[PDB]
Amino acid sequence: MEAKAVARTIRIAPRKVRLVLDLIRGKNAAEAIAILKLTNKASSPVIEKVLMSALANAEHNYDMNTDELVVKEAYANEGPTLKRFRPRAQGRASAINKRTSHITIVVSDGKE
Amino acid sequence: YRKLGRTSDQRKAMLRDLATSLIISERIETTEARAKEVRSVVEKLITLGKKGDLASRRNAAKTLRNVEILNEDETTQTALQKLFGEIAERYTERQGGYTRILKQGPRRGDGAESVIIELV
Amino acid sequence: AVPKRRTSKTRKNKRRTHFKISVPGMTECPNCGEYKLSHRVCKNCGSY
Amino acid sequence: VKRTYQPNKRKHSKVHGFRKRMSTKNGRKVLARRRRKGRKVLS
RNA sequence: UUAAGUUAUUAAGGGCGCACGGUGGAUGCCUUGGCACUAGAAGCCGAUGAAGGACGUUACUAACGACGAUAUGCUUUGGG
RNA sequence: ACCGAUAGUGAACCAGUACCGUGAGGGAAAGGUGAAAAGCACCCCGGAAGGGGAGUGAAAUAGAACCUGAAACCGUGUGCU
RNA sequence: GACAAUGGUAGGAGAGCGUUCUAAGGGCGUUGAAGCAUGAUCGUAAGGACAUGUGGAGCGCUUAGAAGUGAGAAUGCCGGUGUGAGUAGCGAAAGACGGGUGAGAAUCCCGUCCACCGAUUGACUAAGGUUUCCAGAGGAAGGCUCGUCCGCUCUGGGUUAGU
RNA sequence: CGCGAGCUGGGUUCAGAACGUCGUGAGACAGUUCGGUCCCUAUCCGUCGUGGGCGUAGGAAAUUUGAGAGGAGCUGUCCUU
RNA sequence: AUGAUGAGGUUAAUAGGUUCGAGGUGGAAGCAUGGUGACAUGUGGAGCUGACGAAUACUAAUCGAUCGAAGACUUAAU
Repeated sequence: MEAKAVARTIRIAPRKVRLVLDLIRGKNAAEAIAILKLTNKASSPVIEKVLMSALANAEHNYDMNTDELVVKEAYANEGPTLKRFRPRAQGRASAINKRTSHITIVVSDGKE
Repeated sequence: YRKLGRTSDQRKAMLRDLATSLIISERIETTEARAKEVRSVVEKLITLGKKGDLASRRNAAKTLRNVEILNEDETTQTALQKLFGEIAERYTERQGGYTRILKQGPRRGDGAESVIIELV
Repeated sequence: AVPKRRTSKTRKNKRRTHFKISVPGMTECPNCGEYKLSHRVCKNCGSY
Repeated sequence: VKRTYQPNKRKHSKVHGFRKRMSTKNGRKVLARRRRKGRKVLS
C-alpha cells in the first residue's frame, strides 16, 4: 500500500525544488527526514512538511508501520506562474516569472 | 589575517565591539569567520588582564569599548574593570586557550556557518 | 553576445549533469536527539 | 532632469474642464463627441 | 602458471520507444449577446428649466439599475 | 443555407470600463460546477495554505481557476541502446 | 488482346478528396453522440474506416445545393511555452551584540555600543498628492532577499477657528 | 592593404562656422580651416587553464619507459696568434 | 577562483593561544630629577610588534559515515 501527499502552488520554483528532492527519493522514510533537516536550501522546510504529511496519512488512514517505510516517488510538477514585470532602463520592462510548484512525495513499504 | 569583507577601520571597529560583548555576556553567537578572528583578539586581551599592571590597563583600553555591566546587587563595573577583575582571576593558571568555538548549522537568510564562541 | 542557435533539450541536460547537490554530514548525536550535522553542536531536538 | 507635466490644479481646470469647453463652440463639439461615445467623465 | 589473442561487463549522463503526471487553454458541444433584415408605428425635446449629469435615497451598502428630500418610492383607477 | 466567445457590436462578463495621454483622443482582456448546492459534517498532518480519509452526487482527475482539456513545455518511471 | 505514351518551373486543361451549412431521403445515439488519445487497418493521392480508452450530448450516410472551404512561412496578428540560465542583476552608504517575539528571525521589537548627516539626511511651509494619517488585526499578493514587520491587506478611528 | 564583439578615433561622408574659388541664387568644391556621442552579460566552434565520469580483464599505492608534442636556437666587442 | 594539490586530524604539534626568539620601530607608561616654563635626563636598546622561528596540548582538529577487489574466454608452451 502507498500513501501520498501533495503541496499545490508552492511559490518555490520547480527547478529549485527538484535539487533537494533528488536527494531523498528511493531512501527510507527515517533518513529522508534527516536529509531535509540538514540541507540549507529554501525548499528543505517545505518538502519536509510534505513528507511529514504523507507519513501521517500512512499511519492514520492506511495503518501502515511508519518505522519501515520508503520514499517511492518524489517529484515536483509545474504550477501556474505569476507573471510580474520589471523596469530596467529607458522605459523598457522585462518579464519576471514567479514560478510555482506542485510538490508530491509518496511513501510505501513495498508490499501489496 | 582575514579581512571579513570590510575596510581597515570597519573591521577594526567590528572586532573590538565583538570582543567587548564576549567579555560582557561571556558567550556570543556570531559567524564562523568573525569568531576565528575575534578569537585572537580577546585571548590577547585576557593576556593583558593576567598582567594587571597600569601599563597594560592602558593597553586593554586601546581595544575595549566603554560598556558598563549591570552586575548583581545593582553594582556597575565597566568592561575594563571586569576584564582585570573576573576573567583575569579565572585563568591565572591556564597558559592559553581562554576561548572555544562550537560550530552550528547554517542560518536561514544565508548559508552562514553559525558559531557560538564561549569563554573558557 | 547572443546565442546563434537555441540549445536543445539534450544539450541543456548534458550541461546540468554536474548541477547537483550533495548529501550532508548526518552523524548521530549519541547523548540524545536526531542526526546532527558532522562537527557541529546541536541547537534543537538534540543534546550536542 | 525636469519632465513635462508639472501639475497645477488651477491651470488644468481652466484650460480644460467644463466652463472652458462651454465658452467656445468648438469646445461644445468636444463635449458632444464625448457624450456620444458614452464617455463617463466629460472635460 | 606464463605467454599470445579475442570479447565483455560501466551509464556519470544521453538517445529511442512505452507508461504515468503537470502546465496550458486548442477542439467539440452550448448561449445570455450580437448581425442583417421584413412588416407596422413613430421620428425633435427645451425658460412650465431640456438632453445630459452630479450628489443622494434600502436595516446592514461598495457598484449598477431604480427613484429624488413624499427618495430602493406616494396616491388613484383597472388587471392580477 | 447570420455569428458562435481570437467569431459576432469595442463591449455575451457591474465597456467606451480597467488602462494610456497635459489635452483632444486612443482604447482592452475577461462566457460554461452539477439535474439540483445537495458547495465536502467529522478525522488526520500542518502556523496557515495545502493535502489524506470520510461524506454528497450518476460522476469530485464535476471541488468553485470547477464541461470537455489538444500541442509546445516541464517531469517521474522504465524496455533496447 | 495487342501497341504506344507517362521528368518538369511560369502557365493551360482535366478529375478528385476533405471542411461548415441547407434540402429531401434513410439513419445512428446514456446499452454513451461529437470531440480527444492510442493502435501493427484500407484506398494511387488528398483521405477513409475499425477497435479500445477518455468523454457525457448530439452526429453520421445518400443525392443535390450553397460557401467566411483547406496554411509553414508574410521581421504576419493574438495566445501560451521554452532557449539563453540558475546566468546578469538585486539601485551610492557600517554596523555589532544581548534580550524579546513567535510555525519560523542576518532583517520585527527593546537595549547597549559603534558609525553617518548636521547652511542639513535637521526643523517648518508652499505646490502637488489624496487618507498613504492613527489604533488594533493579518502575511496570500506587493517589498528586487527574508519577514512575526510595512506607505501592503482587514477592521475601527482621526482633521473643530469672529482673530 | 592580418588583427576595433582586442584598444584608440588623429585622418575621413554628419549636422555648426570661416576663407579661397564657383554659382543670379539656394548652394557647391573633394580646396582649406576650427569643432564634433566608438553599442554588446560569449550560445557554438576555436584557444588558455582546470575538474568529474569511464576505459585500460583483480583491486590498490609508488616509481618510471617515451610513441609523440612543445620550447629553445641571436650576436657584438676586446686580447693573443 | 572553484574544486583539485600538499601539510595534519589526539598514538596529534595542524592552526590559534601561551612562552621564548628573529627582524622592525627607536627609548614606552609610570616615577624621579633638573628647568619658571615649553621640555630635558634617569629609571631602561625601553616598551611595542601582522604574516617569520622554536617550544608548549591551553583551545579546536569529536563521535562517526560512505566507497572499495574476488580476478572472462581462446590457443600455445610449461
